[PDB]
Amino acid sequence: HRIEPVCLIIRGSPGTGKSLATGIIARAIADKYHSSVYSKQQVVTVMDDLCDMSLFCQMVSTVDFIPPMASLAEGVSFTSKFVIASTRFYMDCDIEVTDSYKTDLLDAGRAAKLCSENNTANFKRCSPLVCGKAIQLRDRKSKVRYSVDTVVSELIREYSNRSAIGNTIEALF
Amino acid sequence: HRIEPVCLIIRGSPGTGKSLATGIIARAIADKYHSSVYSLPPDPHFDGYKQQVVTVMDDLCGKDMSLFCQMVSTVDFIPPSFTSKFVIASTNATIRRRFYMDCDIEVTDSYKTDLGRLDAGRAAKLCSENNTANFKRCSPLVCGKAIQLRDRKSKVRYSVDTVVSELIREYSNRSAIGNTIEALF
Amino acid sequence: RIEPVCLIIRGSPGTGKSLATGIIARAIADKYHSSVYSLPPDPDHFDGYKQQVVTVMDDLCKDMSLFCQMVSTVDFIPPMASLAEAGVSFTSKFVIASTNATDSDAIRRRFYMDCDIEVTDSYKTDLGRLDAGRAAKLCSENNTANFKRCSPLVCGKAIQLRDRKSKVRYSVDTVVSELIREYSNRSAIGNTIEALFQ
Amino acid sequence: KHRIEPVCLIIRGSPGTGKSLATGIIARAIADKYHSSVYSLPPDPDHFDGYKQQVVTVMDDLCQNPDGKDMSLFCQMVSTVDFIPPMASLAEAGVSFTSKFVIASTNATNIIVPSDSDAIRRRFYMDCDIEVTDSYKTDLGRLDAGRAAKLCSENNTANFKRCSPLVCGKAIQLRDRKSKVRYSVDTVVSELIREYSNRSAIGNTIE
Amino acid sequence: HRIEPVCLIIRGSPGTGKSLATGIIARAIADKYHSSVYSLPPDPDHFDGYKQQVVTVMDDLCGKDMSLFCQMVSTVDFIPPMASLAEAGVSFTSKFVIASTNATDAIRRRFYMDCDIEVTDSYKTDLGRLDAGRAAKLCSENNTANFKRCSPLVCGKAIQLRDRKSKVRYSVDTVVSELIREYSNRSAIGNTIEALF
Amino acid sequence: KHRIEPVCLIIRGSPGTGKSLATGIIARAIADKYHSSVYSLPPDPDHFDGYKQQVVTVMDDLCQPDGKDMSLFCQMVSTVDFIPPMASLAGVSFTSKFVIASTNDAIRRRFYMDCDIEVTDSYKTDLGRLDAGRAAKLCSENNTANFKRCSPLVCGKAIQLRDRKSKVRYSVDTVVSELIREYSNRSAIGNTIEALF
Ligand SMILES: [Zn+2]
Ligand SMILES: [Zn+2]
Ligand SMILES: [Zn+2]
Ligand SMILES: [Zn+2]
Ligand SMILES: [Zn+2]
Ligand SMILES: [Zn+2]
Repeated sequence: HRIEPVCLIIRGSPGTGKSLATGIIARAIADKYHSSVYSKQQVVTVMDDLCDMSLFCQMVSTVDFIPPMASLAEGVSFTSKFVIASTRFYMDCDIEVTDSYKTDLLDAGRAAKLCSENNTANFKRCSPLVCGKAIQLRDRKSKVRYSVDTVVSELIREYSNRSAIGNTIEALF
Repeated sequence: HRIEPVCLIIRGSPGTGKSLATGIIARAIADKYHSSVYSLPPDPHFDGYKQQVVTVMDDLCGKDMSLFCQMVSTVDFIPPSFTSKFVIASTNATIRRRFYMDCDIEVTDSYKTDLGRLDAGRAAKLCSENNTANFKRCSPLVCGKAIQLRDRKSKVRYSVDTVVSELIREYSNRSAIGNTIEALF
Repeated sequence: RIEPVCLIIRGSPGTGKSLATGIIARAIADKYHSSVYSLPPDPDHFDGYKQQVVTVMDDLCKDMSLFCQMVSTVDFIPPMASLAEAGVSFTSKFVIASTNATDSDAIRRRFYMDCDIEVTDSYKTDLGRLDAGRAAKLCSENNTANFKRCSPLVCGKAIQLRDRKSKVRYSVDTVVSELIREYSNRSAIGNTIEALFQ
Repeated sequence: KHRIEPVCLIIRGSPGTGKSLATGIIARAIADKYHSSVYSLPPDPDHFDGYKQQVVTVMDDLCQNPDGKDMSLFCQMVSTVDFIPPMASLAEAGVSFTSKFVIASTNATNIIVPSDSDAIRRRFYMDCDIEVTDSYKTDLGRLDAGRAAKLCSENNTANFKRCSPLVCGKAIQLRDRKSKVRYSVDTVVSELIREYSNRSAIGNTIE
Repeated sequence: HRIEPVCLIIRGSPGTGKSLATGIIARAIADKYHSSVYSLPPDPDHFDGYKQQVVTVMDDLCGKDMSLFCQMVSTVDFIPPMASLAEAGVSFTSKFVIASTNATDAIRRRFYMDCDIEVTDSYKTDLGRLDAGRAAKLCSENNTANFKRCSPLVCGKAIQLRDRKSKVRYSVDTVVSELIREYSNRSAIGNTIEALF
Repeated sequence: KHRIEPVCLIIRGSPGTGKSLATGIIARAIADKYHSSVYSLPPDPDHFDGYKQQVVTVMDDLCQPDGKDMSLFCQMVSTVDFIPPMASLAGVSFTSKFVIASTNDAIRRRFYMDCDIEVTDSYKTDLGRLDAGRAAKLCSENNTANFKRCSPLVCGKAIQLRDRKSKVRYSVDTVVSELIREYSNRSAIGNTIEALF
């Protein structure tokens, strides 16, 4: 059977543009792993607007899982290393828009620009959406804040330790 | 309905290593496809059948093969459904449209016993080198040193590894286009 | 017998020319409640041929000596590999074949329809070939005469054929209508003649 | 009354991968270095008619499938022991086999070693798979001989008067199964020549 | 050395056309290469007149003939006997050898094709012979690959040729097309090799 | 030892009249018929590198001046053998069956046709030159003799070629049909003599 997939769910109110986070997050994870995002044995699968829970609980597990397809059968057991959800959770995070980057009533127009400096970890270029300047993440069963860049740093680190240990443990048996 | 699974039947005498061959063959094919291997009993119900990519039919001996003509069929099956892509079987010393390959297993004199059977103890002990496609290390069973499969039609002798690679290619052949075709019907 | 109606589909590798013959044979076999016999490349025997309505000859290039025999009104008794199924006559109503990029008249006649496969630019991958994976995606809508569910392969979105003589454009669905129609009209002629003499 | 074992190359490959071109060219070049010629053994050989002690004998399609007559012939040619091969006509009967090199080819996966396996594989000095590169690949995944034959503009070889993609590696390579090292026609010639120059230096330093 | 020439043999009883087939086959082939035919006499002794013609013919091959035949169809230089000191010296470099012989080890290996010749029933004379006059009479339609006018001798209506290993049938026209194909192969191969050295 | 003179076509136009679209497509259609390809000479050329005896060779911008192009041209279009320059020391006699050239005594006798290009005013920009973006939209119908699919370039809708010597207008597809007819006629000539005898 399989390593449990590391998974990040993003809780927030509409207009926070959470899909802008799970998108930026998944892409940046599928690149490191030279892959794409699924929304064919992809690395990351994005599950946006999660109310679904029987289908989730069957992805994020250690069992072997075969998901339904429209086409009959067709080599496809679910193997995605990461699951990013927006609404088993390695991380469980609240979305927070800095008041500065809020519209009259999130202001993506302003929140998406290129800061002069590029001090990122996982992005070829920097922005307020990844520098933490415009948007932050807080685990709720741990009181740590993240930027888009540092949450993707965490999730790659955690998958790596889980794989090393989880792989040599299964060898024991 | 389905693409008829590729099937190999390994014919051999006793002491020839039939179920070492079939064992290893189906298990390497599984490992490629992130699946496992259902061991059908000799004189076979289908308890434990959990849509494994491969199922091994040992000591084919008729009760047995009226069930085989259903497993290796293009139509569907609900065994006392069956979606395994591969069937590896083995029979006595001495329908066939279903056998994609039909191999006589054969032991090299070097790994023969004094009583003229395979020397599995030694044959099982690993070789240092790996000129192999489907295994992370080989033994004289995978490499043709101890165990070889001679196609009955071709009359040619192959190693287990190369006959593996051929069962995977002949299914990738069926699989490419034929999958979306039925998806349409 | 009634000369089977033949479609040859000419296309370079990658334009998806055996998706076409595959779907076309399968769709004509269903309409006629049969199946499809696929005749292997460089055929020596016809071993699974139990009188399916459609036989497919992919990658036809010993090929045209055969091809000449199947697509005619003369009696063909193909060679079998097992005696247990020998002696039967070749009676498929349709022969769908595909071949390479581009006596000679001896064949040209056999083709009721001689088509080129085209790949729409929208479904053309980087390397100038069919976008195989995208084109299988079912369509929301099914405006087809012959299929239970539509797809860019069936209706005209990914691939289309074009008769070389007539220049008509066709989709997999429309070409199916065109082959069936022709057989209906051949069967209709031949029937009324054998109705006057049985 | 015996001799230095000929340095032997076997080339394994699917048909239509340049296998017989490669044997052709390696033989001819090696033959050029030693100012001799190529004797080509026929398939399923019965008799060596035409074998005039050429430095290289080529043995294409070793072990076509019939009955193993080929591996017994090959074990006699590639040995230290004297060998007087049969001939159809009496006009050239009695000549000893004295090729310094023997180049053979066969299919990709067939096992030609019958029985006494470990001693046979020793005779092969190099036991190579033939691979076409993917630019020179063509539909059906086989070699496009026409293009692979256009003369290269450069000649970096060690052994050829002129160079084409069959010679320098651009179109066809060989990989030594045991060493996993990739070679072109040009560099496996140099290896074969170095190994023979090696065996002659020994024999004569010991005698 | 030289490319072994591709060789065809036409086994047939007398008056089954066997000698017309070799002449027609050899002439057409020689025409395609812009050359002529050198025809060995029966019970050949010498090669007088041989000027390295693309094709040489050998009829009633019955061993003087054999030992002789076996050196023509080879890789190894064969300078054949002359009866005129002025001619002698020439090596044998013909690209094809066409031969015929009587009704019924290592030789069989040198025949690139080996054929029984067949007179079709229609054209059999009153007693199991070729009706040469009528078979020579020309055809109105011309579907041959290698003659500018057609005739039963060439398209397969009069005489046919049956290969004894492949059991395949040929007309004079088609066997001329196999042979030209089979030299083109060898030609092409040994060509790129020679170009390189 | 000498060659059927290739048939030539020159397309005299101001630049921006799809002069280049015209020669490009014309050359490809002809080469696709003869199962070959097209060798494009750079304008004001010096070497023929890449020449492999493509059936069609193209000669963009003829007389751009100083006689460079024209001595090259008179040699390509002739009966006398021709060995063009190579800049890579790379058998390359010039043997192309057609020469399509575009520009801006014994010379004007080698032209088979000698044509002005002409946009039709339905497809003229406000600034005077071919609206390429519209002219390359595929036509739905295909009445052409030499194409898989039709375009106002192929077709005569957007681009036309008028012979100066005779006053016949042409489309890409019908000039293609005339040029082929001419070439096959010149190779008929050997076959038509042989017919009368
Ligand atoms: Zn920033
Ligand atoms: Zn091994
Ligand atoms: Zn559709
Ligand atoms: Zn090179
Ligand atoms: Zn005739
Ligand atoms: Zn048009």
